[PDB]
Amino acid sequence: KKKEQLMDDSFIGLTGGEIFHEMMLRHKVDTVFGYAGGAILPVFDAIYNSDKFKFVLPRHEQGAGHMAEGYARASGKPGVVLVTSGPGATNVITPMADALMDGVPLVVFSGQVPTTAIGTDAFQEADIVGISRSCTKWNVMVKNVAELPRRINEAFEIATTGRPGPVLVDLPKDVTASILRESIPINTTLPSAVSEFTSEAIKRAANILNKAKKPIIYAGAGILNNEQGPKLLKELADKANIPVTTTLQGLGAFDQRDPKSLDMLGMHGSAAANTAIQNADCIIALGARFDDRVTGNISKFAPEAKLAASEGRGGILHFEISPKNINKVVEATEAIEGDVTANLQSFIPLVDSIENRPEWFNKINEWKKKYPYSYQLETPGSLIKPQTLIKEISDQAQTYNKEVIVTTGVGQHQMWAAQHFTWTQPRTMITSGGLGTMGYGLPAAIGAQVAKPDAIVIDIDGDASFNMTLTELSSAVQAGAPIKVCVLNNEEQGMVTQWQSLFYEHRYSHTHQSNPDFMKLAESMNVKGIRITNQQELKSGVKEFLDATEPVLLEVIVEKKVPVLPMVPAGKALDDFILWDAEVEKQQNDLRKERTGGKY
Amino acid sequence: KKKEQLMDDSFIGLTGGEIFHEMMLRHKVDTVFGYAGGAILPVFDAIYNSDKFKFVLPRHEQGAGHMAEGYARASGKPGVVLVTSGPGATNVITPMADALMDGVPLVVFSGQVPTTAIGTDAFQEADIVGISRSCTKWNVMVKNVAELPRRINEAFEIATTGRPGPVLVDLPKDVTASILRESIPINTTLPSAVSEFTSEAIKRAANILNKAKKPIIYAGAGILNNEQGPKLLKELADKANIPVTTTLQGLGAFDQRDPKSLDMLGMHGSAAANTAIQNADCIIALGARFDDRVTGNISKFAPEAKLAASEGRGGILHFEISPKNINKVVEATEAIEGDVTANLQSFIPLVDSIENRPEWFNKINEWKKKYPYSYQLETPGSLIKPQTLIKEISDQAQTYNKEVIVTTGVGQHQMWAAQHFTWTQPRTMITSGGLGTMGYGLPAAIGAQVAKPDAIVIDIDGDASFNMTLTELSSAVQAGAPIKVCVLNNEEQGMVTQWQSLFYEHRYSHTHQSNPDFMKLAESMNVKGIRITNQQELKSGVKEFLDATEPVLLEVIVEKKVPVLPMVPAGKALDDFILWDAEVEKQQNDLRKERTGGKY
Amino acid sequence: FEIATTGRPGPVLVDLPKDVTASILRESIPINTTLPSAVSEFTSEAIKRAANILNKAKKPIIYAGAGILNNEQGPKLLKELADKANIPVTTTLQGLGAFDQRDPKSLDMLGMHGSAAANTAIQNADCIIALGARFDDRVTGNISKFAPEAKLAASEGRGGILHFEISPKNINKVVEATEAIEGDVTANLQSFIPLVDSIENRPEWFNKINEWKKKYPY
Ligand SMILES: Cc1cc2nc3c(=O)[nH]c(=O)nc-3n(C[C@H](O)[C@H](O)[C@H](O)COP(=O)(O)OP(=O)(O)OC[C@H]3O[C@@H](n4cnc5c(N)ncnc54)[C@H](O)[C@@H]3O)c2cc1C
Ligand SMILES: Cc1cc2nc3c(=O)[nH]c(=O)nc-3n(C[C@H](O)[C@H](O)[C@H](O)COP(=O)(O)OP(=O)(O)OC[C@H]3O[C@@H](n4cnc5c(N)ncnc54)[C@H](O)[C@@H]3O)c2cc1C
Ligand SMILES: Cc1cc2nc3c(=O)[nH]c(=O)nc-3n(C[C@H](O)[C@H](O)[C@H](O)COP(=O)(O)OP(=O)(O)OC[C@H]3O[C@@H](n4cnc5c(N)ncnc54)[C@H](O)[C@@H]3O)c2cc1C
Ligand SMILES: Cc1ncc(Cn2c(C)c(CCOP(=O)(O)OP(=O)(O)O)sc2=O)c(N)n1
Ligand SMILES: Cc1ncc(Cn2c(C)c(CCOP(=O)(O)OP(=O)(O)O)sc2=O)c(N)n1
Ligand SMILES: COc1cc(OC)n2nc(S(=O)(=O)Nc3c(Cl)ccc(C)c3Cl)nc2n1
Ligand SMILES: COc1cc(OC)n2nc(S(=O)(=O)Nc3c(Cl)ccc(C)c3Cl)nc2n1
Ligand SMILES: [K+]
Ligand SMILES: [K+]
Ligand SMILES: [Mg+2]
Ligand SMILES: [Mg+2]
Repeated sequence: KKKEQLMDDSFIGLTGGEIFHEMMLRHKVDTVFGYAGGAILPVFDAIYNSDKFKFVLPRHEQGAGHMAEGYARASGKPGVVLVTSGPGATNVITPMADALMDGVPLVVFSGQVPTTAIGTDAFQEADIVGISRSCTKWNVMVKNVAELPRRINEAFEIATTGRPGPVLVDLPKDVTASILRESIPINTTLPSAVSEFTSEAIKRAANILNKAKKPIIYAGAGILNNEQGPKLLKELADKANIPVTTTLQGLGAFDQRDPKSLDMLGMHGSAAANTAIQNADCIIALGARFDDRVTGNISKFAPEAKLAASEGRGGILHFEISPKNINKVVEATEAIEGDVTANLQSFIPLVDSIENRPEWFNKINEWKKKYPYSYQLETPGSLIKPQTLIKEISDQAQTYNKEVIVTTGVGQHQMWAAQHFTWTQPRTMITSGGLGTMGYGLPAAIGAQVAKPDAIVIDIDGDASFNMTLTELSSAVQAGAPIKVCVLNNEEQGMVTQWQSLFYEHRYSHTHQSNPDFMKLAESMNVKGIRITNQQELKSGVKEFLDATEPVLLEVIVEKKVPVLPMVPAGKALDDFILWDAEVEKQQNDLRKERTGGKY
Repeated sequence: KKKEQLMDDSFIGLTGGEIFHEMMLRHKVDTVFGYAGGAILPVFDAIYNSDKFKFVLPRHEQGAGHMAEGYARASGKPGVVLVTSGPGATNVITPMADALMDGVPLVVFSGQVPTTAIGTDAFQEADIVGISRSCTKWNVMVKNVAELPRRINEAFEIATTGRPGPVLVDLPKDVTASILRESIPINTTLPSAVSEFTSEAIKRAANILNKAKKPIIYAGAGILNNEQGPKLLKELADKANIPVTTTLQGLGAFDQRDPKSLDMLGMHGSAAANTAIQNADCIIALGARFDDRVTGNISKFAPEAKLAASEGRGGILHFEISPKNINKVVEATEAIEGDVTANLQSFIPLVDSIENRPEWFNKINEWKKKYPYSYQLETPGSLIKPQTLIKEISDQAQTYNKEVIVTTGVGQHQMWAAQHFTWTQPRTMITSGGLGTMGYGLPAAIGAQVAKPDAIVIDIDGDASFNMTLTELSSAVQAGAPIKVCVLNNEEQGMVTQWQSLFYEHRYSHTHQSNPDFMKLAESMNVKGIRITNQQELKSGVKEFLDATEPVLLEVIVEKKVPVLPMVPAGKALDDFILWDAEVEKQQNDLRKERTGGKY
Repeated sequence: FEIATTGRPGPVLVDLPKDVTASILRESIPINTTLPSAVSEFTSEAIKRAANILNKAKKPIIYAGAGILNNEQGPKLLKELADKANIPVTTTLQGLGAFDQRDPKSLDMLGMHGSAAANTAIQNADCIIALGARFDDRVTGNISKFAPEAKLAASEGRGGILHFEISPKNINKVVEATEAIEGDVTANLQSFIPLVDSIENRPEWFNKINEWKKKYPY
């Protein structure tokens, strides 16, 4: 009777592949990134010429993975990856580890050899469940077609709840080829208050903030996981009159044009932001995990907030969805567990409205003034400075009546992009932060461009980073993704040569990879190519770059052996930073010249 | 007293990095493949401008991994990889899994975050020991500099003994930066009979072979792991008058010009070889693991040898170094554990010399005659057939007074290379067999070319495979490796479209990746480019290809939608194969044309 | 409960954090989670093939294990098969009680400490019907020398090993099955037996068996 109402037979007669297809539809998947192979053919046959989602074909499964990541961060939806067994699956390991570190909802479907062949070292067999265990929230191997819809639901649910992250679902070929012959629980054929412990924590947190004389908001990626996040962040900052700093992954969560913006904090963050957090009596941590790039020397981190906590007049208020990241690095004075945006809705009305903080904002404005992102400007005849390039792109990009999304590679160009872009909108900085994967920039841009077809998507890339995955240029063309790749060509692994200049007496050990001709490369890939070689080409070259309505590769020759500053050296407190100094740079240039015999 | 003789203080005062450097020397490492990064900088500083080995810089760590694999298979030495933490390390996972499946001695050294930061989700931290566990023979994280020499010795020993395979050694930054302050056991500062159970097995095996009327040697990669291997294989085949078939990985272990050669067996192997092994009363398995590509339907494999075993007049004699692979797939009548070459030295003198086997070799010669690698020849106006291309390359390559080493990508081109090359020398087929990694061809060739600077090294590649890792072209130039890349451009994932033609009614689901302009690509990479577009350019184009003394990319336009034959379909016995038939191919072409509306 | 009781039964562990078991459910849950819970023609064809092999056998033996006990009808169908095709039955240690040892067709327990009659019979049988038993190393003795007559018969297409096994992991793990019949042994016996020819007598085979039983008491 009611048993017929709780069981569903609508999938009976379908192959596992066809069931996969139907479940993608029910999960509102509109894009799949993948690459075919023997073990996953039953699924590829099922999705053949599907009009239900766009399929994006990379040149390499790592490309699929990073594309799905870019897609996920741009769209707020899970990025879906479909690959074959063996090397198809192991090729997604770096994107999976990447997604885990950066909290990216990734759902990876990997073909697998038939169940009858597992553990025999079969053709193209990898133990992907074993291998991917450490770099996924969760994984599973489907053992029969009857449980396939359930595993799919489970995968999407886990990927998108708590701290978002990657999941892998292993699909044996005989399972996806097999036909469902039995009815299954109808709940498996479909996708899907505040605890007073937390409610009391929130009230307690509000009382702490209402005492604060030097508050600061420390906002991260978590605030981006809800569309109302940035709005409520602004509402809080406005109401209680609080300066806001963000992590690298929080960039765009707060309007940096706002006077209350302290810009990015951390190792390569603003000295103003770093100074402010070191002197704040109350730190409001909104969806940020106190990563070691942000805290500096942990024992010396946030001295004023720890003092205030001990004296019952401040401390750290940590709004965090994942209990694992609460009290992992720094002790929270109050832990507010759950979605930061939801908890802010309860928090803000308990927070007293504050008109002015003369003394605090006097310090903040003074710090902002004395700590700009200073660097050595161009001189007559010199190459374009990489910092100036970023400014040019940022200024000209904001000119179009389109959303602007930025992805990056990893290295100096990445930090300069973070520093010198003006960040104003959520989900516009798409960068590999936790794992820091070189090669991320181009495929992430393709994924973001597919998520946001009407956006300007700029990959600010390094020459060494771009080399990692440049084959995916063909993928952009085939996908119809008019991405804009800007290669900051300093002909070096800049971030490593900076460390080698600094700590290894200018011994540049294998940090200069030879580059292809990027213009002939672009041409070979059927992509528009622009090369900027001198200061006088900067403005017009960047305009042509942004005006392009097709995929375009811009190469910019930029100054070499230029350090990213400010810098908080490892072991040092956040407010014990190295600032840019003109004479210091001159001396460093002379020293480098002498030690390398004029080679660098 | 003697304590001073057993302890060594010669490393005291050295950093972990410097100790690493010294241990590479002591392990006679002459080549390192790697890519720098923060966590591994102390090691890179130590090997800075080292004249003790050649350093090879890829564009991607996967490149380093596959290069090291190519190097190892060409040289018989372990391939050494040096990468940084996080993504540097996870990027070597596919090469590691590749090396495990193909028994390749790979020693991977990965930088790691400081010991003080492990398990904190630190900057660029991956659990590479956890991740790589399933795809290494063994791995370890060094915890202090005092144990670094021991772990290094242990790594090389494990990688190169038993069945060779990949090992990973994780190197925390603070360990490699730290200085050895204490003396260490002198045995750790240096690198490094037959059981009568085996001796009796050998005698028993000889008696079985001396009864055999239809013997066959089934030779694999294991015979290549000793320089005397091929010689002793030949000695055995000559003495007892035995036809020889090899696996894909055994290609070159036996002179295929020899009348006793049955060529390659298996799914895409010769129908003559497959027929012979199905009818043999005694199978001598020499360093081969009865992979599922070779056995066909296991329950129907080697019927005559199983019958002979049951009747005490034959069976399977398995010479295998790894106990795990003895009796894993098929029951060995006699298991001869240990190095196949060493055991052959004992085996052969117990084997009776045999002049003639009229009846057996009559069958073999008849099978060889009726089962050539037939295919549809070129017709006027048609594109070059991929099989003909391979023949041309093989014929012209054998013309030079240089060793010729072949690497491949994965797909149809790979099997056609295997089939249509004439294999005569050991360690000349370097191909991804167990994992089957597309993208392997180019970096493997670079590694092989570095191992063998005076060899002609040809990467027979697919267009889709080549796309995976084509960025490593720059790496070949920078390394001074004059590799010869031949892209068989059928503008398709040929091996997948073959399965889709065959099993999915010509539904080509996402199996046509767009290709770059390979000639402009080569130009952008500073590599010589040659394009062959028609039959009349084949000979002269291949000559120019082989005559080149610089890195060169040859693109050949070849016929599309051509199946690799013969084929043993999954589920079928080895002697239940599909043969090429002209009329059948014509009908298949018409059917494909009709179903795809003339598109394919 | 589902995993513990399906396939080959086995242990499962469910870890219950104190704050979870102390916590109170505040939200509705899928109603399917509040409640507990044909034959593939690949197997159907295997069964038919197995029957044809047994119908050729001149020296059959049933090798019955714990699996036959996992269904209440198991022992009944085992007896029905043994009676119909006139087959001597040996069991593992874990199969003890699956077959009435008072029955003349009982060979008692086989293996390291099993009856020499049972061990002799299985070594000389041309067809071995493995019913819910996993060919453990206490049972097979030297694996390479195990069941010589059944391997010979298989090679000659007149016998071999018919393995009724619910867990694919244990199929072809130790010895090659001539025919693998995947699934519940009792359910598959219901299909198997009617395809099996009824046999009145096996004079020569049962003469050996009775002689072995007589010369090999405990
Ligand atoms: C070369 C390089 C240099 C770098 N230098 C810097 C630097 O100077 N400054 C800097 O900031 N970063 C830097 N990083 C990046 C740094 O390593 C981290 O990736 C970054 O700081 C993490 O930012 P995050 O905490 O906001 O994001 P995440 O790492 O994603 O952490 C977000 C936190 O919020 C939680 N969360 C997620 N969703 C929610 C929700 N809905 N509600 C509540 N909580 C939620 C998560 O569980 C997590 O704890 C650098 C990276 C590279 C490659
Ligand atoms: C598209 C594709 C199609 C393929 N089709 C075929 C095909 O048709 N035919 C074919 O043969 N292959 C084919 N393969 C390759 C196949 O998957 C295996 O990789 C290959 O057959 C394994 O060959 P092998 O056993 O000789 O080498 P290995 O896999 O390396 O095994 C060697 C064995 O020898 C042992 N051994 C190693 N060293 C020693 C020693 N010193 N002494 C004794 N023993 C030792 C090893 O432990 C191991 O058991 C194909 C691959 C691909 C990608
Ligand atoms: C000191 C000592 C001495 C021993 N000596 C002997 C000896 O001489 N002889 C002997 O027999 N044992 C001996 N053993 C026991 C031996 O080690 C094994 O435990 C025993 O032989 C296994 O019997 P089994 O295969 O029937 O049961 P199991 O180990 O439980 O295996 C049952 C098989 O049937 C399968 N199965 C389960 N349910 C079903 C189903 N519904 N349908 C189909 N298949 C199913 C299972 O997956 C499994 O493969 C000894 C043990 C000890 C401690
Ligand atoms: C895959 C990988 N390998 C190595 C590193 C280590 N690494 C390396 C080698 C960097 C140099 C990047 O060079 P680039 O040209 O892309 O950028 P810049 O010159 O602007 O710094 S940055 C960095 O963190 C990494 N992050 N990712
Ligand atoms: C990294 C990876 N992804 C997917 C596969 C699956 N796969 C795919 C997609 C093949 C087609 C290879 O295309 P190709 O152009 O390189 O070669 P051919 O056209 O000559 O077959 S072959 C093969 O096994 C694989 N082996 N490796
Ligand atoms: C699409 O390209 C290819 C190439 C191919 O062999 C070279 N195969 N082989 C197949 S299969 O039928 O044998 N299935 C299969 C696979 Cl994928 C891995 C392991 C095992 C044991 C099996 Cl049974 N499917 C394939 N697809
Ligand atoms: C060479 O390029 C770079 C770039 C860089 O930060 C962006 N760093 N940071 C460093 S470090 O001194 O802080 N060491 C370090 C590393 Cl690598 C990972 C994790 C932790 C906790 C530490 Cl302590 N070394 C670096 N090298
Ligand atoms: K900024
Ligand atoms: K050949
Ligand atoms: Mg650079
Ligand atoms: Mg191709």
